[PDB]
Amino acid sequence: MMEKLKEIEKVTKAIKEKILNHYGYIRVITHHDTDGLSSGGILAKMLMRTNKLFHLTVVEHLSKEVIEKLAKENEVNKPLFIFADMGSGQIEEIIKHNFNAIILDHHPPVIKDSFINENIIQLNPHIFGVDGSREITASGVCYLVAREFGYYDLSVLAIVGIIGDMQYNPLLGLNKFIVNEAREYRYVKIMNDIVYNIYDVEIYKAIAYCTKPYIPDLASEGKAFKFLKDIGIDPNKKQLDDTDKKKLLSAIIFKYPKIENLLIDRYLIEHKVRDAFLLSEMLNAVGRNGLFAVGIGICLEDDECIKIGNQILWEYKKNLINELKSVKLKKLNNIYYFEGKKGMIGIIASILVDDKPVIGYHIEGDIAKFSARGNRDLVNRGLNLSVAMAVAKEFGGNGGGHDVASGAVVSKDKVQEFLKRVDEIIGEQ
Ligand SMILES: [Mn+2]
Ligand SMILES: [Mn+2]
Repeated sequence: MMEKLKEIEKVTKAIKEKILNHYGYIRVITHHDTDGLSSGGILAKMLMRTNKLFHLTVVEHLSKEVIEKLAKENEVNKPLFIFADMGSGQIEEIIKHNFNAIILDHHPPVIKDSFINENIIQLNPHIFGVDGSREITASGVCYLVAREFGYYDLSVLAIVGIIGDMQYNPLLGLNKFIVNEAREYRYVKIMNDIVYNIYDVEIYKAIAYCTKPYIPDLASEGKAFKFLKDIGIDPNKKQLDDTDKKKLLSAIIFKYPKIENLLIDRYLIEHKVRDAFLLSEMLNAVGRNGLFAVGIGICLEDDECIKIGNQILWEYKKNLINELKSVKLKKLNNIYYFEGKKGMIGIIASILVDDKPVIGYHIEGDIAKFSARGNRDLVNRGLNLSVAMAVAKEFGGNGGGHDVASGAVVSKDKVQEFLKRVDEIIGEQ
């Protein structure tokens, strides 16, 4: 059990008092990812209810350049700064420039102290042994502050961040605590359901652009429409009922045998976007596109911001199916590999995993960047991609971490030799 929360609650009561007693400008810096926008929304709602006007800025990276610019505004009547999914790692520069500052972070800390001089407070649950890799997100840290004011309804946005940062399989620690609070206070219903019911669009559209999972023989409106018609589902239906689910699963198992991946615990939230999965996806797509303020408007439930969000999400999903259909996969005994576009190799690699591991790579300058990916059924059968990718050391290179995700870097001239060798090291099956 978590007496770690009692230790958390000491810092939250202080953050509350620091906000309640601050009568000047308040300045909120947050990130463009789902965890950042969610954090933005929770913070926005918390501060409006506490009668604080504030200026919200969304930032890609919190670099030295950006701290300096933020700092040039700290001479002119110094605002309280609230850093969201960031600040713990750049704290030395924040202390230097003498910001009146609150850091709400879950990235690994540089200073394992909550109270850093008068007028800096860092809430980073690593300091209490939580783990921002698996048990808490920024949305969640921001929610832990919101609770001190009695704003349990902001838990809905906390859950969006949990899904954003991929900390919902499995749901551990504080994240588990937050979801249970949201359920206790009636702001989320959790129910097992087929993945296609997340999108509240026509089922054939839900199936065609779905990448969780990506079933390639169904990845176009035509094929998905044919497939649904041939087994008696109204393809323009927006929710599959229990009878439809059976007909769908019964038939799809021939094209996609791992039925269990089509069934998901759905978070149904008290938010105009009724599905936390859908909201997470929407927020990520407006963030990818630099529509940060629209992002904040989706969190605040603006009808037009949501219409924009829906349009951008479905554009994003079409482009992603187009990029997947264009990958030239190459078989190699134990492994598929592909050459791909800078920034895309990892996300593509994880979507293309069925039976065997998948290594994507980009050739930039003198160097080849690999991203190797697998699944739980692959680690259970003996797979660790960390040891596989480490074989880069044999080619003058370096090789990455984790049993499913891992990367590597090798000279462009040694690609075919490296992949050959990573393939052999998957004798561990
Ligand atoms: Mn994050
Ligand atoms: Mn982030």
